[PDB]
Amino acid sequence: GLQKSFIMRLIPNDYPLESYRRVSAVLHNHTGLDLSTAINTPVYASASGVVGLASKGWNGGYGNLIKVFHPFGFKTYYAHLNKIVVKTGEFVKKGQLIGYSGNTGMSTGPHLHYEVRFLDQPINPMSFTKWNMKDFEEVFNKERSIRWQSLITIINRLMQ
Amino acid sequence: NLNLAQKHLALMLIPNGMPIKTYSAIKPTKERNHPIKKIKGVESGIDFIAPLNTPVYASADGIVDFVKTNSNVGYGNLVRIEHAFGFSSIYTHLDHVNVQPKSFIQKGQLIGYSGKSGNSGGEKLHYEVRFLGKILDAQKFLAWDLDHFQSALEENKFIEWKNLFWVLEDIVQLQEHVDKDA
Ligand SMILES: [Zn+2]
Repeated sequence: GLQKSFIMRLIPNDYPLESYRRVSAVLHNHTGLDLSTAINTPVYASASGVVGLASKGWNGGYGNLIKVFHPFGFKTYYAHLNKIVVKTGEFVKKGQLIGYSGNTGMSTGPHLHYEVRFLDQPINPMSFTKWNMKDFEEVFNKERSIRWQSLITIINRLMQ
Repeated sequence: NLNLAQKHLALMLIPNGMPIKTYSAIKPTKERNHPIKKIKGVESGIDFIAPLNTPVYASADGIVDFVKTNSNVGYGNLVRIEHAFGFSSIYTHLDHVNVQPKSFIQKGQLIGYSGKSGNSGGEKLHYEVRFLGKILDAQKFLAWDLDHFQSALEENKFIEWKNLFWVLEDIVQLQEHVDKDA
């Protein structure tokens, strides 16, 4: 109900590039997700939060790197960017423009590198990218290592 | 001026209020020997002078990222909670810890009991509120509530509060029964 949309503002979901949503309505790393795309494709936050780090640099081969910190231990990483349009400490919405895709850092060809983390631990991004309003059980089905019981109950009591 | 839903949501997700209910005084930690650095004058949150085994409560929703128990040096027994939007709270010198690392936390949930463990200088709760690891004025967060909503908005050197409430407005919007039909 109201539950669904609320949860999807705070917990990362969907593709962070538009043309991968339009299609979905893409190869795995070890670990994260690489999405090949031309330079300067817009990159959107998959949930609301704070920009934990907008780092213009080599960042171990990530190139230009944005870390978004989400509620309840979730983080998203957006790497190989051409430009970053947010600063460290800035608050962003779900769907907000944060950067433009590129080929910076250690990259064989232009693409977005996307990770979802829970407490600095990588988790399968495909479980969150294919999570959406229609396919709503999917992240609970496919990602059992998260204690969704505790989390959903807490998120509900916000709504009140 | 903000709506009530923004205010309420903010007070669930960002540290506010009193994490200990019984105390006889509140004192900046700057005025005693710092628990780690062992000297005065370090900008480091606050101390509640309080009796041993007073319950300590989480000042906002979050997740526990770090716990020390069975410690008698420095901060002593402690809990650190990671909150939404880059904030964290720390609770130190505890006699007992009730929560485990990686557990989700609700505002007002019991997390421990105050003590005198570590370089405490006596029975007290030591308390810090941080934003992306940077030390803030905790007293502004203590005094913050629905009827006195300005108090924390005064700590604005590192924090863009208008930006935060615009993001919060995008969340509370959804309680209206809508939208997005092409
Ligand atoms: Zn890559």
